[PDB]
Amino acid sequence: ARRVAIVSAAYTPKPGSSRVRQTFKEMIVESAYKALKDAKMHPREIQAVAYGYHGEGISEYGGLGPTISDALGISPAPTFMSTANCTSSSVSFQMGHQMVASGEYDIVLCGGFEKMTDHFNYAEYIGSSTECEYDYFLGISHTDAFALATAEYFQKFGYAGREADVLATFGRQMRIYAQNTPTATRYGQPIPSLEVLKNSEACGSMLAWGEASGCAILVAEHLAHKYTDKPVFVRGCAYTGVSHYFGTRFHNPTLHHPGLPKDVGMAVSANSIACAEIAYKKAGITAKDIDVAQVYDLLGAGLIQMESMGICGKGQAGDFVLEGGIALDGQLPLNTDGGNIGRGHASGCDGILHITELFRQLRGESDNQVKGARIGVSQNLGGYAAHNSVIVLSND
Amino acid sequence: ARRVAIVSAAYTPKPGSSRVRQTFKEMIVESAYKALKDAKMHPREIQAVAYGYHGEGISEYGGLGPTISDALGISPAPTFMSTANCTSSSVSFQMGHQMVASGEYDIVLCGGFEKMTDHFNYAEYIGSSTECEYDYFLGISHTDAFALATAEYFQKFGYAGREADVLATFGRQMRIYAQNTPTATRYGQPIPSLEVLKNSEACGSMLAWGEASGCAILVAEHLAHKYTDKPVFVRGCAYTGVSHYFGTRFHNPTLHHPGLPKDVGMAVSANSIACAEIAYKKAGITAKDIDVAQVYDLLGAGLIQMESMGICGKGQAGDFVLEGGIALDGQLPLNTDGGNIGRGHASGCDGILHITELFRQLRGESDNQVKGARIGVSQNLGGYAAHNSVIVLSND
Amino acid sequence: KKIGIVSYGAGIPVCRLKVQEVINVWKNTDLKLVEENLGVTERAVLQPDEDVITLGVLAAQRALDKVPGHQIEALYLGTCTNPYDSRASASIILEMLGSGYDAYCADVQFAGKSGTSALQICQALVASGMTGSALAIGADTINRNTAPGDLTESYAGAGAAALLIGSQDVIAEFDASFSCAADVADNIRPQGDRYIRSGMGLGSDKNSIGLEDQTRRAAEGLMAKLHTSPADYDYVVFQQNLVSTPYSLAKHLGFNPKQVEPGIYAGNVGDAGSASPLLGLINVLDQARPGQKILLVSYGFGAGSDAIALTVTDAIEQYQKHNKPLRELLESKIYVDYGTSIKYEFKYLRADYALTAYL
Amino acid sequence: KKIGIVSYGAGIPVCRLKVQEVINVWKNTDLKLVEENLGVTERAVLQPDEDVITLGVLAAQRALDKVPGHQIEALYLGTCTNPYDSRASASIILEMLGSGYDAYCADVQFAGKSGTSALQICQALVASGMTGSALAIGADTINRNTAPGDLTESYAGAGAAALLIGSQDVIAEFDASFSCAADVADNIRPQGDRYIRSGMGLGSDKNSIGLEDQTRRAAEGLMAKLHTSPADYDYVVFQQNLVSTPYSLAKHLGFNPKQVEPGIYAGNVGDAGSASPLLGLINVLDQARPGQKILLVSYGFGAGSDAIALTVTDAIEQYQKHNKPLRELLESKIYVDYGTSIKYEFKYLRADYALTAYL
Amino acid sequence: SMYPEQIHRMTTASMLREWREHGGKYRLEGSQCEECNEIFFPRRTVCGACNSLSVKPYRCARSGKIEVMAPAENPILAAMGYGETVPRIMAMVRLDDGLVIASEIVDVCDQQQLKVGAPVRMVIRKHVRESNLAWQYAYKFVLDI
Amino acid sequence: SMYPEQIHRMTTASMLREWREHGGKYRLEGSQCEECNEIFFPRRTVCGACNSLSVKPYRCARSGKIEVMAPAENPILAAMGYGETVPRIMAMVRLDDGLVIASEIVDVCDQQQLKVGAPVRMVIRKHVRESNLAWQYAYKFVLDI
Ligand SMILES: [Zn+2]
Ligand SMILES: [Zn+2]
Repeated sequence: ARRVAIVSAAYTPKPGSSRVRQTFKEMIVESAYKALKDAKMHPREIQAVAYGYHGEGISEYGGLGPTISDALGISPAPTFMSTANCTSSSVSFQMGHQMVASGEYDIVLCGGFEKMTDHFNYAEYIGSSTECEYDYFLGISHTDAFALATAEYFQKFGYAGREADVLATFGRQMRIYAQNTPTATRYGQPIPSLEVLKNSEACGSMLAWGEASGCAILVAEHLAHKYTDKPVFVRGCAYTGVSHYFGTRFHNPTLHHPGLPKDVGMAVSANSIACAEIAYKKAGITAKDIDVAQVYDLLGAGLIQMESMGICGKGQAGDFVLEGGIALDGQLPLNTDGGNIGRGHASGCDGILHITELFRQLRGESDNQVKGARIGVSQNLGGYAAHNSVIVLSND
Repeated sequence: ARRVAIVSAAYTPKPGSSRVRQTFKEMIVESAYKALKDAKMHPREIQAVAYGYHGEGISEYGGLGPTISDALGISPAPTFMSTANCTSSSVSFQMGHQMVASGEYDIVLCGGFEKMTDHFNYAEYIGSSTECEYDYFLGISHTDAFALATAEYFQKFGYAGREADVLATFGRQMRIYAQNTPTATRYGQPIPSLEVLKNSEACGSMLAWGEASGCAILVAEHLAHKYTDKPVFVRGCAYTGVSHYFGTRFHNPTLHHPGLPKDVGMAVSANSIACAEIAYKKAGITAKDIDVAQVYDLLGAGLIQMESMGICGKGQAGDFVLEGGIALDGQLPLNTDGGNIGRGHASGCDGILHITELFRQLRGESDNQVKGARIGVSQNLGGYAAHNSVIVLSND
Repeated sequence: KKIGIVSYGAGIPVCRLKVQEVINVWKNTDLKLVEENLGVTERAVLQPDEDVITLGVLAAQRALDKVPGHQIEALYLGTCTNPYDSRASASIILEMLGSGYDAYCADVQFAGKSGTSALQICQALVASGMTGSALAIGADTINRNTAPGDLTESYAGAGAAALLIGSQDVIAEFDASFSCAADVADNIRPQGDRYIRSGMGLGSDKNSIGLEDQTRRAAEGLMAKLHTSPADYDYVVFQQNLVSTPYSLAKHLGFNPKQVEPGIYAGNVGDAGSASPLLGLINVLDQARPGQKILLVSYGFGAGSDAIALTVTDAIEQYQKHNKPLRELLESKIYVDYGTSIKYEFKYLRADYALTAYL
Repeated sequence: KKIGIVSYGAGIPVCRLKVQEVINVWKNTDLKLVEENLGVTERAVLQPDEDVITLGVLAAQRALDKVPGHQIEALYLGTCTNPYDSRASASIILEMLGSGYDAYCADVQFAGKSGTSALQICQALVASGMTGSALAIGADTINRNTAPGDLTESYAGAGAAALLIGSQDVIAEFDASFSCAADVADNIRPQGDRYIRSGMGLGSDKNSIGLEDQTRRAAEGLMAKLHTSPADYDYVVFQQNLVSTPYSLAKHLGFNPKQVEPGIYAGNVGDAGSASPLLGLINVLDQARPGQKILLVSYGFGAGSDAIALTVTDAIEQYQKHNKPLRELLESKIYVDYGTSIKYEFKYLRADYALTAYL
Repeated sequence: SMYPEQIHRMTTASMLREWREHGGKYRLEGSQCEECNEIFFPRRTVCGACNSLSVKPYRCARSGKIEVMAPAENPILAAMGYGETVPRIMAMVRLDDGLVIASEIVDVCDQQQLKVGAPVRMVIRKHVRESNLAWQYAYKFVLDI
Repeated sequence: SMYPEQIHRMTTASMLREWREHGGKYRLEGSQCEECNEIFFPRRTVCGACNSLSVKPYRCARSGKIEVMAPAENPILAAMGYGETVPRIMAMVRLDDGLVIASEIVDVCDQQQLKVGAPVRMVIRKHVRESNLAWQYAYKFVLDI
């Protein structure tokens, strides 16, 4: 085993906005060649690619690897594809880490994309990545799962009367982080009042959904100095999988992870807890050590992940947010780029969206910098936490 | 870097036949638990899975990893998916090799499946894994590419008047190998005469297409003795990618591999040549060293791959076959299970179909045994050799 | 006195279309497959003035002509290609037959087993004492409801068969029956659709989960009830959408070719749906001998199967004395070309509103 | 041991549309005529996720819930608004009920008398000894198959009723029946047409040649067979497309209002076709007493009539002890406006091919 | 309609898909392990608790309570076949045997009875039509009071 | 038709897909590199030879020869929208600029002229209709003699 360094990371700016004038190939090339330039690297130095997307149903292009190797101009270098909901990039990052760590490839480009506008109405396609015969084909969506998860969280942890306050405070902090982040969709927008947000859609906690491609370039430690002065190291990763079926969140004997909480469900994501514990053990850290983090934000999902990840205790994430805990001067700064609400969301790119901001934080280059950041963590999920990824990065 | 051993390999028998009474989950479980039993291994010893299929368009099930981890009963252990035409299993094998070799996982299940009958007419769906806007949407299929490749081969290497003889001799040898192989679709069928084959569909070189799942279990060298007396080692692999567009076979400046032949096309697969050369360099072998092989057979594709792989010179594979070169007493025994024509083909499973017969050969357990086999090679392709995989296995 | 079949009749269109005429246009299947493996060389073409009612009343009137002055007590019409989707075509046939209005009457639908289901209903009505007799009809215009360019087009036909059930001068005693069913959407026709549709690709995979499963289940069910096996039957009759189908099912259930052959009629007709098992039975009874044992097992897509066991009586010899067999009826034919067949069956896409015949 | 009804069930849509909502839009009939003379103030609206199968399986499951562990031996679905024109919806319901596959099974069609015809078939199957029991269903979505702007629109409804026939714990013995039929095209629905059509203008002239003729013929037929007259019956049940119809037929055949009233349910439902006579019967049995005599006479356009005579048994008291009556079921309702009813019943002329839900 | 030129469609379902799931979707059949008696929905081949292949069909309890509920009113997220009924009341239903089912509540006659903990029962309803033209039927829930 | 209930369909194409490819499909436009002048079909963003992003549209030669040809007659492999014409003559066409195009030969008036090396020219034809209902147009080839 040998260490793997991130030497550059980049994505097509404003990922909560669409790029209807580009093809998916053009969009992939943009971020890839931007990252190559940032790293002072030639495309033909890339020995392999790991790339993610939702699936072939959007653009009707399957078996996409060779198509990407040709688009980037790296043939015969292979592209290994990943098809894993909003965790596609997170998974492809882990695949690239394995490719370099194995010794089989020294320089690997990891990434992902999503071109939702190629489909007439992407919103109704997404359900195809679930337990389809018992949810998709009955008209049950991922968004239904998040609405229900949020309702369970608030009803069972005693937040009645403050639901709007919690969601609006969260969405407002995301907007505050996005305002001064040039790659964010809400860059430069004025900050609405807490009251305006409470009276708006989803009390201000609805994400901004668009199109983006992104990538990070991974290199074996001994080569990293050729491409950067300030390498960011991969400490440890975990990827975990449970049934897509939402009912199983409440009763899943198939999930073998000892010492889980007694009572699990949608508000308490067992798969996410297991994922975080595995990841931290591999990385040689605990939650105490985390200086800055990224989570998949949407409604109350940020709260559920804050708890699963170990940042605060069961039912306490709402109060943590209300007390200013995720602000830049707070106990744990979170989604410092604006997250899915402020920066934006493009399914297959989201993993890299997280990793890029953590990469920047760990080199002192973030627009909302956490002074003296040593450890950064990406918590990402796919489906209703059917996929879960936890990635731990450090700077020494 | 540390060595990786195959401790067991298995697939659902008669892969050129369909299993309409099973779901894809049931079918996956069958081969997985068979392989686990062969290895004297418990499912909960599996630390990760790498699994392949064509894509979400067949069964309308996407983001399949978690669904497989739940079906096998291994949660939270992750399943990394692969979507790469007929090379999906070959690619997933290479992914598992990286997972073990990295040190991140010690025991990994590699495999793939295809449930074509979930789609009303799979034959017209397959084209979705090509350069879709310029082939699929114009009604141009992969089968058209193979028909054209075969026509180019015969017209340009002087086989006029013997096309039927070459294809029929090939298909007959496949039927001979399948006759005494219990897992083959043509197990126990009487061998038709060369003349009967010439007057039949595709002069006897049409494949048998059905449904199957399959897998191999990979383990770090130091653990392999717990599960088998006779481990089969992975010497080296290569996976390569060029444009899916058939026109690019004739003119592809994007393909950077030095010392290719001057004249490339469909009859001379540049991507496949490059793949074989890379693989052999990694494995520390040359074509001379190969004792037994597997190729994707269909029409004249077996000939083109025999040449790309380095077994015989440009234009000589037809004569090699006519002179008995791929028979069990021949210079290079090939597709000793019957291949796609005799044993059968199920896209996403094909990589494991190759690997299982090579695994058996290298332990002395094949039904058509190559005495003293030390080196075995899988040459597999996806699309018209847009994907290409070469996997080299040994027994010491 | 035992209850069963007293008389029968058949109605078949005279127009014929050679399989090659369809294959020359569509080039969507092999001529050799259809002629040699499936066993069909030509198929019945429905004329513009023919339908389920025209064929049904022809068959029924031919059965009732055997029993002068018969007053009808029940009439059931088994069909999946009904001219009406509300109101009973059976009452139209009753009116035409002109032999009484005081009858139990309805249309019965379960695809290709509609005719055998009607037959079971009639048997139950007589055996219960609710009537002294009952008339069952099985009829379909499969051709009319099969689309141009469909893989089954070249062997879609049409036909009708009528069986009178009673307890006087019985020629085949109804010994017992067994039925089964399930949700198996191997073929469908949604409300509105003219054309019958497949639920998957054709072949042995589709056959195994519908045709073979249900036929086997009903046949084994009935034989278990009677403590019999295939060796105990002189004749076996199956669904005859294709000449190959009875031979295939026979091989699958342990019957042999000589037990099947006398029921085969469809090489020049094609698929007559609800009529096909009843026409096979008619073809047997035309030449059978007193004492002989018949097993009849139909198949309706959807899916299900009706199995019936019969014993031929002494009265068959008198019935056969002055009888026109089905074999002879099927010699009457007029050949037409593809274009004419499409005209006759109303399969050109013409204007929804016609100004004259040709404008 | 006598044979007859053991248990029953019903299925009715909960959505309702007041008659004035339809009349305000079309202004094509008098509000007072429909509310006061015909006796219907609101009608059932079919939701987008409801149909003949959903109602049928609800009714059937409610009947089978009364007989824990019952294995189904026969299942007949009487309907003129079948979701399938080929394949039997009955086999789908059988699959759903999950109580055996080895059953006599078919769909039965003769307009509004489909349900009573299915009932007669089931009685014949049990009385013949061909089965020990049999499940009859009568169900229609008349609303779904009645056109916007049709004179009958404001009172087209939907419903399902299921009756289990057997010889153990019988609550109403089936004494005898009489059926009649003829060609009378007073209403039709040609193959393809979604909407049921009238053959002439509405009123007493149309009623005299179909509804009244056939109902009278069957009722007089059965009473002549049993040597009875209207005075001998505690209850009379007719077709109930409208509340006015049973009272009108009763006046025509010499029954009096107090014999009819206990069968009346349809003032808030409208026409439920095949279900309507069976729902009237259910409404009677919910409150009837041991010893009482019922005459049931249905009517199918096309046309024909099924008459059945029943006797209520001692077992009715136990059956009634813990029973939810139909009267109570019909209290569950959700009002919708005209626009919403048309949306729910798929009666807007939308695009042939949909891109999204709304484009 | 008037021009019968075939339109492009990547995916068309075989009848086989729904055929195999009639137990799950018409009858609410999951799975029970023969060795340890654990129950699961939906149906499966390997027991998740003990990894035994001795698994049999299990009729889930058809009565339950609303565990959690959420209206779906956003036109942007209306799926084809489900656009006509608005709102839809999505719910996680806790069955009397302990399992949880993702479904919706329909036929709400008294809105004041629609609340967390309210008792519900399974009903068979028509769902989005299949790509092979067959009608799709499956479960939903109603308030049971 | 008579029952407007929406049928399930995983995939529906946006107009954006074909909109961006009108150059490629109506006009046989690939790409040429501004730095090294290499040509490619179909169109692309990065030169494969030298990895420059300075790439411009290039009108491919619309005349060529048949390099290789193969009949498609197997009913099993008939795609929707292409079932009416049988056989179809699939070909790899070598254009006069050296590029190769995968297409088919149509309007063969003299069968004895259909052979390897035969000269061909591009024509615009109707292809399988789009899933958004727009007619699809693109290239095919005819013999040019
Ligand atoms: Zn267990
Ligand atoms: Zn260049």
